[PDB]
Amino acid sequence: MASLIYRQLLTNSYTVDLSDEIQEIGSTKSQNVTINPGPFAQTGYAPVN
Amino acid sequence: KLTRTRLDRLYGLPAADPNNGKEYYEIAGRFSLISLVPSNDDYQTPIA
Repeated sequence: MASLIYRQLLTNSYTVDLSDEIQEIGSTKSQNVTINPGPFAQTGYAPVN
Repeated sequence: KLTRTRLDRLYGLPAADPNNGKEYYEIAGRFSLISLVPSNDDYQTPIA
């Protein structure tokens, strides 16, 4: 029953703090985010004078 | 050309006769275009 439950929920403190460092350094190493405007052009009357 | 005038041989086009006796004057060229009018439907294909 809870022998292995409360065993494992404590033994894997190494997993949890390794996950902490993994997510932190991943957040440091995140890349850029770019959006595409989509299949729709945008234009108008340019030479206003 | 205008005789019996103190002023003569001025520059420009004459003010009386443009008929010129010849056929006509050739003016010709090409064109690009830009406009916006109703066209075919791209809503039918909203995905690549």
